[PDB]
Amino acid sequence: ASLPKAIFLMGPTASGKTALAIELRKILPVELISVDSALIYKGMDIGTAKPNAEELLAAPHRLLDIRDPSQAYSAADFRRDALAEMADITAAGRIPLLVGGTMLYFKALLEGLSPLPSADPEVRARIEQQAAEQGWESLHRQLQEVDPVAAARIHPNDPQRLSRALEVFFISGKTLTELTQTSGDALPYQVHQFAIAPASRELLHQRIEQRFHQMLASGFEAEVRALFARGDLHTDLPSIRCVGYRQMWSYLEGEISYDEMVYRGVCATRQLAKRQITWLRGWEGVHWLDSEKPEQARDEVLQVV
Amino acid sequence: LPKAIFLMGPTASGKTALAIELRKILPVELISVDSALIYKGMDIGTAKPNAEELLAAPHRLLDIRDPSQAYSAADFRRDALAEMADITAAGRIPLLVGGTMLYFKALLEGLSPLPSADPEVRARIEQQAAEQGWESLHRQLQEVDPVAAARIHPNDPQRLSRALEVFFISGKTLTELTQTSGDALPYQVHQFAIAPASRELLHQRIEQRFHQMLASGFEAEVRALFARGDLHTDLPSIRCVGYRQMWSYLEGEISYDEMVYRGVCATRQLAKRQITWLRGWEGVHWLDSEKPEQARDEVLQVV
RNA sequence: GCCCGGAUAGCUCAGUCGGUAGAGCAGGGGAUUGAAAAUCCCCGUGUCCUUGGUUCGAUUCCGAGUCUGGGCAC
RNA sequence: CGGAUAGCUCAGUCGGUAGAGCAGGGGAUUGAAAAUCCCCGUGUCCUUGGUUCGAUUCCGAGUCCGGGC
Ligand SMILES: [Ca+2]
Ligand SMILES: [Ca+2]
Ligand SMILES: [Ca+2]
Ligand SMILES: [Ca+2]
Ligand SMILES: [Ca+2]
Ligand SMILES: [Ca+2]
Ligand SMILES: [Ca+2]
Ligand SMILES: [Ca+2]
Ligand SMILES: [Ca+2]
Ligand SMILES: [Ca+2]
Ligand SMILES: [Ca+2]
Ligand SMILES: [Ca+2]
Ligand SMILES: [Ca+2]
Ligand SMILES: [Ca+2]
Ligand SMILES: [Ca+2]
Ligand SMILES: [Ca+2]
Ligand SMILES: [Ca+2]
Ligand SMILES: [Ca+2]
Ligand SMILES: [Ca+2]
Ligand SMILES: [Ca+2]
Ligand SMILES: [Ca+2]
Ligand SMILES: [Ca+2]
Repeated sequence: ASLPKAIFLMGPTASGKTALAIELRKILPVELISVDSALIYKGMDIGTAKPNAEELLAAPHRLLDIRDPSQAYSAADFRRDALAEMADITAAGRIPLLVGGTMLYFKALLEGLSPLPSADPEVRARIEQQAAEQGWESLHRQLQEVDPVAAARIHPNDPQRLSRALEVFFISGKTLTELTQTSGDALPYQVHQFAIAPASRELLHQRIEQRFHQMLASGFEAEVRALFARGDLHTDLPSIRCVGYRQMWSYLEGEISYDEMVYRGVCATRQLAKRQITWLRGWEGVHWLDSEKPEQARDEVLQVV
Repeated sequence: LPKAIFLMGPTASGKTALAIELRKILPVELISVDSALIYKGMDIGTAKPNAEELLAAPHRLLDIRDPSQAYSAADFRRDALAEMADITAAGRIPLLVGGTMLYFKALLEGLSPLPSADPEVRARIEQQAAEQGWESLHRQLQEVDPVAAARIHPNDPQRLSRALEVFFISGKTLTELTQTSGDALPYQVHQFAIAPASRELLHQRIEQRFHQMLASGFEAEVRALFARGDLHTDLPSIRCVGYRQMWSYLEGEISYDEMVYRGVCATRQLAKRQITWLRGWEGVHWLDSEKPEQARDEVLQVV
């Protein structure tokens, strides 16, 4: 049984992932899938570094523009959509090339996800209510009583995972620990994994500052103003929490100056890149490609496949 | 001589913030000194104190005029005097707060008795000037009043028109009439200027405050005024900062990004002229905007 | 020119009743199970502007100098 | 094929260190004042070589742009 093959092209923001995948498209029989939590949103184009129409004509990207910014996506939704796209592409005699910087998604796809309940807004509101009356420390104390192992790993000041560990208990009566000893299904594909990134760190920062000011001149403020104008989007939504968009949101709310927006936008982008690189340093199977050398990058992929 | 307080400062200075904190300590009644806050239904764009601030502190001379009605420094003078007389006859001290320095000037020093606007006579001067240019009218003024001709520049249509208007209605020239004076205040006044530490900080708070009001439904407000059908660019209300730019946006003359840019610029420039007024103002005590604690304390002492 | 204030970490600034210092932000490392561009954890780095006076000891109090921001004067 | 000069859009130096609008700064202010006016400039002329007493300018070469196959 020959396991079908796929390629992961990962990397930080401003690393030229999109550039290289579109070049790979010309010489390898591949179909591209976006692995990015922000490129999935309609009308969020400039700030997300979405490939434009002409780039999509030459190299179609699946899993772009499948959500309105008011709606939320998940590692799980990605996994289900990604698996289903990977079966079509394979059934057409092609090789799925998955490209993006959203590393939890790659991980969810590669090693599985344990089956668990999905979000419950009502249960989430309840927990948020109690945090506001008694602090998150009371909630972490509750988790100590029901799920000691989850309590130890999850820090008292991590609202997101604290809410998540309790939620799973409230919905099903079983603890997060209990459910996650059932393991995720591994990806039934032979996968070649690459991570392309700038030679050094000083240079990663330089390209990020450049790519931010590039966006500003591309009409980024206008894009975010349209979103801002709708009236039904708010900073608790994943899309508005995106890098660039969140700081521009403060700006449009009159909470910071233009220069403070610019400062905090770039910083958030550097902070993104840094966390993407952390994932990649601990990742297993990675072939490293040099961002500032796209020609060798292309040839290195070719001769590893 | 009964006493009074001037609290003067540029836009985005925390005037109202301080006024409401003074109202808790000294026995005092606020009077708004502002060419724009007089107008009904112009609330967001003008930085009008909200209905909550108005409950803590009553402000007089707010929302006394429909936007189709021109106010004037003389109308302010009459109303402020009449209101000071109530506050004084009621045991309290008038605290006039705001950023319209000509209005403060007229009140303290007095205006000389002249004729008011005659719109027909203004119609003829604006008609003559379109046919014969603004130099010929200036020439006309030099022939009959040399002194104002030397002071009023040929490219200043408002003051030139006014100088000629005073003569056309009266027969007496502006110089002749401005020889009689005010009518200064019969009050012992304590004058305060409240401004930020630096010009960069003032600019930055101005940008911020303008985006604040956009996000609070400023365009909807101006849409309502635009809805009416009787208001136009020659009215004092629609020439206000923010409102005038939003007016061009609503006429389809400029984009939204352009409206925002010109609005911020127009508000920076307003603030600049406001502190030009205050620099050199006699007897004024300066206060820092960013130090509200130290601010309040200096006022309490001086009085 | 005169008067007032500021000067301390890569940035904003707190503080040291005179015993040579710490917050946020930036930067570094790490965690990561249906919000992940999210949410968290851990770690840095000082001629305390210069100089003189008082002092056992001064970044701190005092004087002077320099740079910066205001006001006043033109 | 083109463009790179002020915070922004740009003009200009027949080779001798540069203006225009806008922004910005200073000023005036007598019934429209959030109005109406007046005054002032903001400089590694992208980098590097060549030619030159002198190059931002002329001529190469680099780099970034925006356009044409
Ligand atoms: Ca003055
Ligand atoms: Ca003066
Ligand atoms: Ca230093
Ligand atoms: Ca500093
Ligand atoms: Ca300090
Ligand atoms: Ca001590
Ligand atoms: Ca940090
Ligand atoms: Ca000594
Ligand atoms: Ca010393
Ligand atoms: Ca000292
Ligand atoms: Ca100064
Ligand atoms: Ca330019
Ligand atoms: Ca040119
Ligand atoms: Ca010449
Ligand atoms: Ca010049
Ligand atoms: Ca100007
Ligand atoms: Ca006068
Ligand atoms: Ca100069
Ligand atoms: Ca040269
Ligand atoms: Ca050249
Ligand atoms: Ca091209
Ligand atoms: Ca073409």
